[PDB]
Amino acid sequence: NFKRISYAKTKTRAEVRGGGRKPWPQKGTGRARHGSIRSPLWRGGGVAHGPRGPTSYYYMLPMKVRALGLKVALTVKLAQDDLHIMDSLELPTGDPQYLTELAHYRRWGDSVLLVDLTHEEMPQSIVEATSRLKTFNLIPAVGLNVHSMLKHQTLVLTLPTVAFLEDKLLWQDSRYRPLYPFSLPYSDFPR
Amino acid sequence: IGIRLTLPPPKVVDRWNEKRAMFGVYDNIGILGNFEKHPKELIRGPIWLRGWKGNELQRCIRKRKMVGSRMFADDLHNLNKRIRYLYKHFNRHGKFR
Amino acid sequence: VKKGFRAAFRFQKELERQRLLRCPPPPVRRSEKPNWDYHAEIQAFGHRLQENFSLDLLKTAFVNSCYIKSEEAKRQQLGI
Amino acid sequence: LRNRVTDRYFRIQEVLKHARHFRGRKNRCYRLAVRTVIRAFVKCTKARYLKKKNMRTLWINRITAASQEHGLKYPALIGNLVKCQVELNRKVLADLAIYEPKTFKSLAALASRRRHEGFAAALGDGKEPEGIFSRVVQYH
Amino acid sequence: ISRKWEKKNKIVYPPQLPGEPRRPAEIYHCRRQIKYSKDKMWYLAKLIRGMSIDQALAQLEFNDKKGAKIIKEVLLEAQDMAVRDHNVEFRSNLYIAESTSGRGQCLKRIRYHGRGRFGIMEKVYCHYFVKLVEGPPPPPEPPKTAVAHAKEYIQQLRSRTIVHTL
Amino acid sequence: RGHKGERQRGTRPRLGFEGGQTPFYIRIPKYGFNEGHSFRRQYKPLSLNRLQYLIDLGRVDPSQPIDLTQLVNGRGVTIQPLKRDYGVQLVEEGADTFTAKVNIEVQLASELAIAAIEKNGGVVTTAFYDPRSLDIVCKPVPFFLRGQ
Amino acid sequence: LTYFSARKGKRKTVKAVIDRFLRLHCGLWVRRKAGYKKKLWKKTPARKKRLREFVFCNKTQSKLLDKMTTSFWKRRNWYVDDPYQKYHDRTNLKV
Amino acid sequence: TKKRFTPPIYQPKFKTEKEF
Amino acid sequence: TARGTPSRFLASVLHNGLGRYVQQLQRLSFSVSRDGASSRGAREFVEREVIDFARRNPGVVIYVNSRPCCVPRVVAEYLNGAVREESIHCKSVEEISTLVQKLADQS
RNA sequence: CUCUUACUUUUAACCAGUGAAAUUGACCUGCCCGUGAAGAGGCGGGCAUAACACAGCAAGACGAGAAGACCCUAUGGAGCUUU
RNA sequence: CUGAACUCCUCACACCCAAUUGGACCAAUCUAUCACCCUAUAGAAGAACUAAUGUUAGUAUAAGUAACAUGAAAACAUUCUC
RNA sequence: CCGAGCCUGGUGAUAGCUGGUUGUCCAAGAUAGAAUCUUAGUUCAACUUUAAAUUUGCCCACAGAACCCUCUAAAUCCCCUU
RNA sequence: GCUAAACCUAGCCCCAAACCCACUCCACCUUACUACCAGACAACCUUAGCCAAACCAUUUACCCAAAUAAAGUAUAGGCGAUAGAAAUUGAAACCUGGCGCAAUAGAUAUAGUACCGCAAGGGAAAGAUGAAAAAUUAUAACCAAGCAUAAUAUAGCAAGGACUAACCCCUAUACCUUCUGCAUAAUGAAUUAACUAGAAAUAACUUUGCAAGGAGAGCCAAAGCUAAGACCCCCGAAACCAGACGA
Ligand SMILES: [K+]
Ligand SMILES: [K+]
Ligand SMILES: [K+]
Ligand SMILES: [K+]
Ligand SMILES: [K+]
Ligand SMILES: [K+]
Ligand SMILES: [K+]
Ligand SMILES: [K+]
Ligand SMILES: [K+]
Ligand SMILES: [K+]
Ligand SMILES: [K+]
Ligand SMILES: [K+]
Ligand SMILES: [Mg+2]
Ligand SMILES: [Mg+2]
Ligand SMILES: [Mg+2]
Ligand SMILES: [Mg+2]
Ligand SMILES: [Mg+2]
Ligand SMILES: [Mg+2]
Ligand SMILES: [Mg+2]
Ligand SMILES: [Mg+2]
Ligand SMILES: [Mg+2]
Ligand SMILES: [Mg+2]
Ligand SMILES: [Mg+2]
Ligand SMILES: [Mg+2]
Ligand SMILES: [Mg+2]
Ligand SMILES: [Mg+2]
Ligand SMILES: [Mg+2]
Ligand SMILES: [Mg+2]
Ligand SMILES: [Mg+2]
Ligand SMILES: [Mg+2]
Ligand SMILES: [Mg+2]
Ligand SMILES: [Mg+2]
Ligand SMILES: [Mg+2]
Ligand SMILES: [Mg+2]
Ligand SMILES: [Mg+2]
Ligand SMILES: [Mg+2]
Ligand SMILES: [Mg+2]
Ligand SMILES: [Mg+2]
Ligand SMILES: [Mg+2]
Ligand SMILES: [Mg+2]
Ligand SMILES: [Mg+2]
Ligand SMILES: [Mg+2]
Ligand SMILES: [Mg+2]
Ligand SMILES: [Mg+2]
Ligand SMILES: [Mg+2]
Ligand SMILES: [Mg+2]
Ligand SMILES: [Mg+2]
Ligand SMILES: [Mg+2]
Ligand SMILES: [Mg+2]
Ligand SMILES: [Mg+2]
Ligand SMILES: [Mg+2]
Ligand SMILES: [Mg+2]
Ligand SMILES: [Mg+2]
Repeated sequence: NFKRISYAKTKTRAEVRGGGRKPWPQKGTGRARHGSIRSPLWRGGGVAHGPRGPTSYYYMLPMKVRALGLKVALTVKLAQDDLHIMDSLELPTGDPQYLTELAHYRRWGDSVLLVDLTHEEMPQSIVEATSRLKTFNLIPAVGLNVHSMLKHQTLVLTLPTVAFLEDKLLWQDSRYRPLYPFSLPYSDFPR
Repeated sequence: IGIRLTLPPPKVVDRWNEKRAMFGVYDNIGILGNFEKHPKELIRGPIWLRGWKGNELQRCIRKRKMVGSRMFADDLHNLNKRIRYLYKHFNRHGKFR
Repeated sequence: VKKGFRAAFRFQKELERQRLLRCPPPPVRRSEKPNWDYHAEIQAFGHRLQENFSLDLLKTAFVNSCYIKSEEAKRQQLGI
Repeated sequence: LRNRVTDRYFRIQEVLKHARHFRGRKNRCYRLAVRTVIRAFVKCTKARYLKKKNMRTLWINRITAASQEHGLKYPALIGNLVKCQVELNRKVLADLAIYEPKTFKSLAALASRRRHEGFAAALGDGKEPEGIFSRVVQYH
Repeated sequence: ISRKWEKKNKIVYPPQLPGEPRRPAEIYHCRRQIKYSKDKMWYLAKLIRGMSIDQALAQLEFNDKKGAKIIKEVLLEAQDMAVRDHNVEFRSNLYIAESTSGRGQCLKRIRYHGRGRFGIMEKVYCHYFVKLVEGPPPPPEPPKTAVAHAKEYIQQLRSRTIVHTL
Repeated sequence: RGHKGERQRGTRPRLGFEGGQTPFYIRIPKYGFNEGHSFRRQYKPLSLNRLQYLIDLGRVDPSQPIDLTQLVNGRGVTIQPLKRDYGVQLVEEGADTFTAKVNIEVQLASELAIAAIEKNGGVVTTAFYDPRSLDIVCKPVPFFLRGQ
Repeated sequence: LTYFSARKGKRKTVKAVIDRFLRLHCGLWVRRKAGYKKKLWKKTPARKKRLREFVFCNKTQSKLLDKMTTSFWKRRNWYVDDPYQKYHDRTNLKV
Repeated sequence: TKKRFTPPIYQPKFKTEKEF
Repeated sequence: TARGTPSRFLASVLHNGLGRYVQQLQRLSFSVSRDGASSRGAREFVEREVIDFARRNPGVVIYVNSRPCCVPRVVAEYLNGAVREESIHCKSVEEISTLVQKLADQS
């Protein structure tokens, strides 16, 4: 929801074409009294309480809360035997059928999320295999998130990725309250 | 009357298209990326709603300030009138004071 | 035209009820309908009546001459 | 997102099914049927009180008719049967009058006998012992 | 619009068995978009229900209403069609099984009133439906006689039970 | 919403209106309770208890001179120069249990607070920072990124 | 009261309140007595002393005054040598 | 009492001109 | 209401209980989805309840059919020819047991 | 006018063609007395009572029409006059 | 003796006050993930109409009523009447 | 429809005034007053609703609460026990 | 059985991106769309009022060139309603997307046309086969009100209790609104379909996170702080003002 922007919009009685004049006198005609043909009671009139977009849904959970969520997702996967640790993601070939057959033999479920340490250093073989698949998705460590972890039945992390995530997630537990954004220079950050 | 006599065409949704498969990736760009980028910078849309939220009166005030000078005459007129209506509604009308 | 699928499906079910009521289908044997196991039905028949029937005799009791003559005619027609 | 009711047909039929046996336009026009269906259901609820009332009125009329055939008024039969520790209710008494005419005459005779015993007791000054049918069986 | 009445002359029944009774021929005919009122047409359709084809034609030939000529025109072409295309032996051996009028597609026009006011005038159209069945016209129902009432009254007395008891 | 009146129609008067009677918040005489509030100097209190607690946990280093920067970097005090805070005032709360020897620079110091630090062999000085200087000394890195 | 300003879309303070009332951080409001400078020549000393008192407002008045002021006025302040510093916090208050 | 007159309103012509 | 609905007199099937009592429920047909969430309670009923229920009622032939379905249903058929279709959509295992037992006792 | 009458035309009624409007909560739409938001076809007590057209009538349906113009009210308008 | 929704009796129990207020459920729709003869857990919102002399469209009622129209004969040439 | 034309715009003018206000189910729920260009409305009390805290509430025994003046009133206040 | 019903496209909405701008020949400021004659006229100049202040008379927000923050602070004001800065601070920025509409919706739009008005101006309605119509004797039927098939039999808000039995018996003063109180002879409503009305701060509460700290510079803090959830309708005047159009 935080990056949702709804683009639905309707026209109020003030924005519908025309509708300026009073359609007929207040009294004497025997008809119901009306001020504008673009009233919400009229066919073709304005909308009383319709969408008024574009509308933003932005909000931010506390940084510590979002970090804790990543911990829980990793624990749930390990506790339910859906997490597998690899030394590297290098395949013998770039054929996607190999990776598909490997997952079936090892009982990895329908979909698998592959997490590498960095985008630039991803092995070419795994890049070629995953690029041609739909349920086998390769992401860098910085791209890990709860939604992708829950959408995918199996999670595969490389050993460097494991060290990467522990450093980032445990830093939240022992850190001071910020004095200014962490993007700015600190004594012991980054690393 | 008022109800269709045939079934509508079946809805085909590919749950593993590239857009759905990669939803959420980089939502922790800041936490896992040394805070070089804030997740709100991933939001795409109108220049006046990126990483910001408010009620309709606040949205209208924000849009007029940021892109009011670039709006079309008729659109800007409707915006000014909308702000006048909402100003009166929220500040004078309602159940609570 | 309104969005949605549930209302249309619900109405289709009723349109099929009315179609069937206007033109009731010809009755058929319960054996021809789904969920039928003759051997299981035979055993339950005796148990309902609290009677220790012999499954060999009970099955023969239900076989009629007309069913045998017709069963053979079908065999001859199929050259079996 | 614009939402519109898509199953209004079924909502209407929920009311109209109860109005098929009505007269006039209120058997097919919702605006008319809905009001009349509500009234019918309220009547149905309140009728449960009248049903019990009318039934007991019917039994008393039938017991009264049966009692008069034997020269007894209804209060004499009901009053004296209670004094004989006969707890037959009026529903059973009405059924007995129709389908067991000999047993009912016996009950009328019993009530009549107990009634005459009451008169003898009231006329006496306590010298006479209790009537044979006037004795009450005590429980503990 | 609906045009189901014209599709009823296309129903092919299976061959009859030797012992079954001969099935009467049924002919459905209609005329669409007649410039005439269905309310006024109903009276003419009501007149000839149950009549023989020849009696209905005679009654309509001497009626002063405009619908009479149109219905007579429909009855004649239906009679010809029955013998020509529906294997009816005798053209006179036909009777009106059904005859009714229906509402057609109508047009709206303005009718002027005084004081600048107006009304909306409808240019009315109607349909006419007829069903011809082979055979003599069915006899009319004899008036319920006194013997029938007395028998019915005693029947209701005899079906009378003791209510609200055993 | 109720039935009729101003309240069902949403047209009831503003907050504070009392029906025409001179409102409560108007019939009270004006008095200078808050006159000049935005030009009053404020000082964030720093007690000797808090100072000792920070030293015991290693969050403030007593082996080096302590000033506003070191207190802020240790998350001991939160200064808001934009809210007319002019620094920290050293308050005497906790003097009985103060044991650390420190060289500390504050803006205001009470008589008893000065005695506590000096009894233990420390030095205490009162130093003034203007609004601009206070912002820089409290958050040096954001200032260095301006290029001034 | 202005609930949403046209320029900033924010709630505004009624400055009439700031000119007459002092808010203690504990939530209490302090005011002066009406008429404490009016026709003193016809008022007795006991009455005049009562008029010079700084008195508290009740719950209903305090709730109204809180609604008529923004959060800025309810913050904790540390003015140097503030006369009302001691009264900002309550002591030995049960409920 | 001021004279009160309500002039007649003609509906759109097209609504009474449609043909088959 | 009574006037808007049909009625009947109290009766039995073949004077049931006069010479001997014969259970009128003759057949039960379940349709439980393997994966449907609405059929969770129906799957739990087929694992522990249906087998013990059949032991007690040997005169009832129970047909469990596992197939994709959004609304699991049980169809009860009686000796007199009556057919009753009852939904068990999203019902708990205890609720299903009560329903099945009610069907067994009806005529 | 006492005190009205006769005839002709129009309208009218009947046949044929064409075909509006206001109105309409639903109606299986009696009379008397009583009652009641104080004047009852609809409530209480009585009396009356097979069903359905056509032509008249104007006592009732507080009949239709126009959110009373009289009157009062609104911190509602407007025209006019003025020390 | 008759006589209530009072009370008893067999069984069950949250299941008869306007404004207002608290709470428990829920139709359909869209989205996420499921499901796969029509569903589940959630997230959303132009999210529910027996009443506004409401708006638009359809069709009734009044009503086949009010109202409307063509001088005559003839060979359709013509003549006659006004 | 000239006590001052008509059209468009400001304009979704304002209306303490009238009308209208859409799914199911349960629950609590009636009424001292004061001020007000105010009495067709409001704001504060009172009553009412929800949540929370901890401790008495109601019913009431004696003893007790005015002289002046005519009805020497029915009663009230206070109040342990229960 | 008729009248009808049903449909999924036409296009449209909100953003993003990108600055924008036409022309054959002939005619067109006089009575425009009119080949061809003596003229000389020339543009600029404070918005007002409704409304809020419960009247009203000073007053009453209206993009004006950077999101945030300073701050609803300084300050202004029948010091009332309300109005409201600056110094200083300092972020991001990859068009080809949609928890937008789908023929009463979405642009008024099939079109600024038909039609209405002297003029300014106002301003619609609607379509639906199939791969093939060079397959048109073709694509089923079923569903609103209204009718037809099929008028009616004592008695009464039209039902309920029932009953062997439709009615006869018994019980029963439509609904909404408005009121001290309505069967009221008080309001609205022929009927069907569709459309048609509760928007949000201040605090508080509930459930997470972290905790003398909380928060992804600003702010708050004597258990607080951060995040989320959850409350505030629709139609209707006579008027007022500005600029046009009309003898
Ligand atoms: K408001
Ligand atoms: K005469
Ligand atoms: K009359
Ligand atoms: K209520
Ligand atoms: K008022
Ligand atoms: K009214
Ligand atoms: K339109
Ligand atoms: K009403
Ligand atoms: K009345
Ligand atoms: K009345
Ligand atoms: K009236
Ligand atoms: K002129
Ligand atoms: Mg407008
Ligand atoms: Mg208006
Ligand atoms: Mg629109
Ligand atoms: Mg004219
Ligand atoms: Mg109202
Ligand atoms: Mg009121
Ligand atoms: Mg006449
Ligand atoms: Mg005629
Ligand atoms: Mg009377
Ligand atoms: Mg008549
Ligand atoms: Mg009446
Ligand atoms: Mg009248
Ligand atoms: Mg009036
Ligand atoms: Mg005014
Ligand atoms: Mg009783
Ligand atoms: Mg109970
Ligand atoms: Mg559901
Ligand atoms: Mg809605
Ligand atoms: Mg409706
Ligand atoms: Mg309506
Ligand atoms: Mg008439
Ligand atoms: Mg006439
Ligand atoms: Mg004439
Ligand atoms: Mg004029
Ligand atoms: Mg208004
Ligand atoms: Mg209650
Ligand atoms: Mg005054
Ligand atoms: Mg009052
Ligand atoms: Mg006490
Ligand atoms: Mg004002
Ligand atoms: Mg005035
Ligand atoms: Mg600035
Ligand atoms: Mg359109
Ligand atoms: Mg129908
Ligand atoms: Mg009766
Ligand atoms: Mg009154
Ligand atoms: Mg009454
Ligand atoms: Mg009425
Ligand atoms: Mg009125
Ligand atoms: Mg003015
Ligand atoms: Mg002239």
